[PDB]
Amino acid sequence: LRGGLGWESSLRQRPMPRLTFQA
Amino acid sequence: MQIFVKKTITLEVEPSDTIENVKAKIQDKEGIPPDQQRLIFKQLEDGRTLSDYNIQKESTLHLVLR
Amino acid sequence: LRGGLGWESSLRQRPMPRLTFQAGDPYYISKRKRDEWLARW
Amino acid sequence: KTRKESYAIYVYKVLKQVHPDTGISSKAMSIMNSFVNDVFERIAGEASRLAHYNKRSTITSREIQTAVRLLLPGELAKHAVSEGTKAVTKYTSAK
Amino acid sequence: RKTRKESYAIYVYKVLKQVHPDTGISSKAMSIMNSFVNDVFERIAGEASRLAHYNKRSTITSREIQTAVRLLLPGELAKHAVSEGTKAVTKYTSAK
Amino acid sequence: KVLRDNIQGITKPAIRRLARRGGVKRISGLIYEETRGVLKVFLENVIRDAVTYTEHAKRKTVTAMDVVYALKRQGRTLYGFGG
Amino acid sequence: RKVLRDNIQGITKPAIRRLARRGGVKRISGLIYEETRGVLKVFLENVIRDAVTYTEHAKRKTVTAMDVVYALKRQGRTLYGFGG
Amino acid sequence: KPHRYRPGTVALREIRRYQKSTELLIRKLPFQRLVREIAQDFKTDLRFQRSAVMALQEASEAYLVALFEDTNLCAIHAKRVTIMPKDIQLARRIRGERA
Amino acid sequence: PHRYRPGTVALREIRRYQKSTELLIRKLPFQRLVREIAQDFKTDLRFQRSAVMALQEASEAYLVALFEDTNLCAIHAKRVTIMPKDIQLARRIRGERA
Amino acid sequence: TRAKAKTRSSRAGLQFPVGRVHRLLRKGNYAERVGAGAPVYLAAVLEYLTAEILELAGNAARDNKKTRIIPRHLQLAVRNDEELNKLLGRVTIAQGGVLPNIQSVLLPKC
Amino acid sequence: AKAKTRSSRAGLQFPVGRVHRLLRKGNYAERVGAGAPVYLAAVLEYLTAEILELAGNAARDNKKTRIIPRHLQLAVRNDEELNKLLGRVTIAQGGVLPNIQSVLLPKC
DNA sequence: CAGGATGTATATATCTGACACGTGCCTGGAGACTAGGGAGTAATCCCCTTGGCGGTTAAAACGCGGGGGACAGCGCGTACGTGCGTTTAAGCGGTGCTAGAGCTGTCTACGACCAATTGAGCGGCCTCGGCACCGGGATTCTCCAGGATGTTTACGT
DNA sequence: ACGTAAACATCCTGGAGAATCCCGGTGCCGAGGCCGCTCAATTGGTCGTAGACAGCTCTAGCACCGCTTAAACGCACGTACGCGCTGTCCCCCGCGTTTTAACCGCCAAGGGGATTACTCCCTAGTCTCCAGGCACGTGTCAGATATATACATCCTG
Repeated sequence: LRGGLGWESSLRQRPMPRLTFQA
Repeated sequence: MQIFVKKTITLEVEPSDTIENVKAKIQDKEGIPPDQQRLIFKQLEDGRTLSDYNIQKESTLHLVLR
Repeated sequence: LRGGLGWESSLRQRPMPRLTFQAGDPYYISKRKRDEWLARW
Repeated sequence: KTRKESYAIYVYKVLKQVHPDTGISSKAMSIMNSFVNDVFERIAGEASRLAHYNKRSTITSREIQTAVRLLLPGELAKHAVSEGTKAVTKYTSAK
Repeated sequence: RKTRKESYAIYVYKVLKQVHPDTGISSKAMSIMNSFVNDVFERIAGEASRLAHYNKRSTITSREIQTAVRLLLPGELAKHAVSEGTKAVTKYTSAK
Repeated sequence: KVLRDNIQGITKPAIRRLARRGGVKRISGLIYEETRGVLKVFLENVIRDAVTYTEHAKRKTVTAMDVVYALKRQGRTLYGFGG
Repeated sequence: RKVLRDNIQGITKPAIRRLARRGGVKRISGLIYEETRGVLKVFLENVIRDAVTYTEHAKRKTVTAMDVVYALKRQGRTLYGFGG
Repeated sequence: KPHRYRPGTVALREIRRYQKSTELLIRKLPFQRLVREIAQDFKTDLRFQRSAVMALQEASEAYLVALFEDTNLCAIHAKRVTIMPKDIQLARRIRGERA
Repeated sequence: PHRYRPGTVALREIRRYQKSTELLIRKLPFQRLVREIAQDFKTDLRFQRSAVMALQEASEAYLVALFEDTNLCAIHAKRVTIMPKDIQLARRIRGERA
Repeated sequence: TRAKAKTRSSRAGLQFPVGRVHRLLRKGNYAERVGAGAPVYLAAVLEYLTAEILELAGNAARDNKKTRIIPRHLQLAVRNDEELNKLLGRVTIAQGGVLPNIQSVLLPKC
Repeated sequence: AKAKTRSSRAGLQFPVGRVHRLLRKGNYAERVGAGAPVYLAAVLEYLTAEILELAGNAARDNKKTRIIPRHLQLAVRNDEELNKLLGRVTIAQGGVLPNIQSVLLPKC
C-alpha cells in the first residue's frame, strides 16, 4: 500500500505504531 | 516576616537573627531542645545569621529530630 | 578562602554542593507519634 | 522587497504530488518548513562532523548518506538512503 | 618518531602546578582533563559559530565567545568565567 | 511599573486543565504550588537564554526567534515560529 | 559463530548484583537478571550500530576506540578517557 | 432528588475533552504578565513581541503537560490514583532536571 | 554459629562497591558478547583493545546509573526490592522506552 | 551563448531545490568544499522525509474528514508512527495538542 | 625583533595561539577575531583550574599526592555547577559518588 | 437483576467569510561555460596490533539449604478532593494613540587574510627515583544475640 | 474496687568477624632533561566587513469600556489514602564445589598508516536567463451556529 499518485512504491509500508507503555 | 519549619512550625523572625535564636523559638513552641534539632534550608550552624544563609520570608526550613 | 598560591583570589568561592535528592524518607509520621516525641523532647 | 527564503513552494508541490486533493494551513506550512530546515541542519552538521573525522575538507554523497543512516532510525533510514542513491544514480546519468 | 599528536597535557600540568604546587596527575587523569578541555572548547566554539550565523555575521569576535560562555556554563561559573575572560582581553588591549 | 505576586496568575482551574490534558484523574491540593514552582523554574531557564540572545543581538526587544532558539538550546526545539 | 548462548549469559547473576550494589540498591528481585540483560543488549546494539557505521564510513575494517567514543558522544553520553 | 454525578467520572469526560482539543489552557494575560515580571530582573525595561509571549506559552504548556504525563506514571506506580508533589519531584529527578 | 541479619551485608557490599572503582563485569564474557553482537551488523570485524574497554566501561556506567534510578522507583512505591516494573518505568520516564 | 538552462532538480527528478541546498551547504561553512552529489542526496532525503510526513498528515486529516491540513494533524501523524516519534522525540509542535489516550487502570472495570 | 608568545602578553598559560589555529581550521566561521582566542583560552584555563583545584583537594583528603580519575569524578560530582555542566559525561574509571538512600539505612 | 429520564453526545442545513489558492512582475539567484589546482585517489610497504594457541590456578561463578524479613492482600477510619450552585474579579475584545525601536541604505576605516622569515615552544625519547600496591600483624570498630531492669495490662477483689 | 506477674520492651554488653593503621619490600610510570622541527610570532601589504549614522515605519505598550466568563467560595459527600494486621515465599547469607577468567608466553599475519605520483572535481569568475518571492485579487468551499435525535449512568420493584 502507501504510495499514491507520483509517489509509487518507496514510502514505508506498515510503519511501527507507538507503544505508550502503561504502568 | 514569617518562615515555615518542617513537623510544620510557624516562627516569626528577623533578617539579622541567628539560627540559635531561631532554634530557641522551636523550644518555646514545640518543647524540642535546640541541641536535638538539626535544621535544613545544608545544615545551618547556630552562630551564623539568617541573612548569611540567604533566608527570606516564607523560607523552606526542615526539622529532623536527633 | 579559596586562594591557590599562584591563583591568588579569582576562581570561585563556596561552591554549591550537589543536592542528591532523596526518596520518600522525610521523617514524617502521625501527629500522635509526633506529640509523643514532644513529651520525650 | 526584502525577500524571505522558504521551503513553502516545494513542500506544497510534494503535498500535491502525494495527495492531489487536499490543502494545508499556513501554520501547518510553517511547521513543515521548520521541520525541513531543522532536519537539513541536523544532517548537514553530522556530515560536517564526519568530514572532520577523517581530515577531509570536502563533503560528498558518501558521508551525507552515512549521516542520514546515523540519524534516521530503523526502516526509515533504509528507505531514505536508497531514495538518495536513486537521486544520484540518475543525476550523473543525464547532464 | 613522526606523526606528532597535539594535547593540552603540558598546559593542564602547568595550571595544576599553579594551583597545587605539590600535587601530580596520572596519565589517565591527564587524558580525562584533555578530553574535558577538548569537549568544552568544542561546545563553546560551536555555539559561538551558530551564534555568529545568528546575526548574519562572519566573524567570531570576543563578544560571540563571551555570549556563548555566558549561555553554556551554569550559574556563577559562567559569571566568573566571563570576568576572567574579560581580564585576559583587557591585557591584550594593554600590551600591543 | 514593577510586578509582584504574579505567579498566582496561573490559577487552580488552569492547572487542573493542564493536568487533565496530561492524563490524570485526581489532583492533590499540594500540587498547585509545586507545579507553579516548576513552571517558574522552567520559565527562568528559558527566559535567561532568550534574554542573553537579545542582549547579544544589540536589540531591546525579545523576538520570537530568540525564544525558539533558546528552546532549541535546551533540547526542547519548537516548530511553528519560523525556525 | 558464538551464537550458542549468545554469550549474554556471560553477564551473570553476581555481576548484575555487583552493578546494582554500585548503583545503591539494598535488595534485588530474582526477575531482574533478565530485564537487565535485555536492557544491556538493547543499549549495546544502539551504541555498536553507530560505532560500526563510523568504522564503515572511514573505509577501515577494525573498530577503534575513536569510533566508540564518538558514537557515544553522538548518542548523548560523552565518555572521557579514551581520546576525544 | 437533584441529579448528582458520581465523583471520578466527570474527570473522564474532562480528560477526553481536553485531550481531543488543542487550544491554549493558561490564560494569555496572566501568562504574559508573569513572563514580563520574571524577565524584568535579567534586563530592566525589556520588550516582547506578540509571537514571543505566545511561543513561551506553547513551550510552557507542552512541558507542563508532558511532565504531568510522567507524574501520572509515578503516581500510578505507587498503586494510587491521585498525584502528589513527590510524584512531580521524582519525575523531574529521573528526567535529570533536578538531579 | 554466627550469622549476620539478612539485610546488613547488603550495605557492606554497597559501600565496598561505591568506594571502589574497578570493573564489575568479567572482561572476557563482555568482550565475547560484544564480538557476537557486532558480528550481525558486519561480519569479520576486528576490535581494538581499547575499543572494547571503552565499550564495557561506558556500558557499565549506564547500567549503574539506571540502577540508581530504578532504586528510586522502588522506594517511591514504598518498597526496598527493585522489580522489573521499576526498571521499565524508569526507562519510560527517562525517554528510552517510548 | 549557451543552450536553454534547466535546473539540477529536473536532472535529479526532484522538486526540492538542490541548487538552494547546495548554496546553503556552501554558505553554512560546514566544510571547506562540498561535492556535486551532496546537495542532490540532501534534497532527496528531505523530499522523502517531508513526503512521508505529509502523506501521514493527509491520511489523518481525511480520517478526521477535514481536507485542510492543520497543525493538529501533524502530531496525530508523527506520534502515531514510532519511527517518526523517535525522530522527533525532543520536538514540540505548536497547537499540536496531545494524543487521546488514558491509562488502563484509570478506566473503570465491568 | 624579539618575539614574545601571545599567551605571555595575555597573561595566560593555555595556548592562545593554538586555540586561534583550532578556531581557524575548525571551520566555525569565515573569519575569527583577535580577542576570541584570548577569551576562549582564558575560559578554558579557568575551568581547568577550577576542576583541578577541586580534584587536588579531594586527593589531599584521600591521603594521596597524585590525582586519579576517581578524584576527578569525586570533584566534579560534588559541585552542583560542575556536575550540571558535566551532566551527560561518564569519566573513565571514575566510579560513583558514595551515597545511600535514607530508607535503606537502619533507623537506629 | 431488568425498565425510565436525563443532560451529555451524534448528525443536518444554513451563512459567513478570513483565507489558501491562482496570477502577473520582476529581480536576485541559479545555471552554462572557461581555466586552475590542490584533495582525493591508487599502489607499496612497514611495523604491528590484532587474533588465536595452550597450562596453571586460584578467583569467581554455581548450586543447595534454612529462614526471616519483605511483598502483597484485605480491612477499617477519615479527611480531603470532587461535583455543583452563586457571585465577582478579571479575562477578552474593540477602538484610538503615541513613540520606541526594529529594519534598511551609505561611508568609511579599521580589523582580519595572507605571504615570506625566523626562531623557540613544544613533541618524542630515554631515564631515574619515589609514590602507590601489596603482604600481613595488631588494632580497634561494627554487629550479633543474650541476660537483665522497666512497664502497662489482666487478670483478680 | 485493686494485687502481682507477665509478656513485651528496650538500655547494656560479650564476643566473632570486618575494616584500619602501620610497617615494609618493590616495581612502573610520572617529571624531567634533551634534540630537534614545524609552527607560531613579526612585518608588510590589501581589502572588505562592521561600526556609526541617518532615516522610515512596525508595532509594542497604553488606555478605555462592555460583556460574559472563567475563578473563587462554600458545602455536602463519598472514596481513595494510609495504617495495621496477617499469611506466605523467595531472596539473604553462608558452605561446598565446578568452572573458567586472567595471566603469561609464543606465533602468524591483517591492515592502519605513512609516502609518492597522478588526475579531475570543486571553486572562481562572467554572463545570461528564469523560478520564486511579493503584491492583487480572489471566489470560495472550509470554519462556525440554529435545530432533529441515541444514550451511560443514576434512579426505580
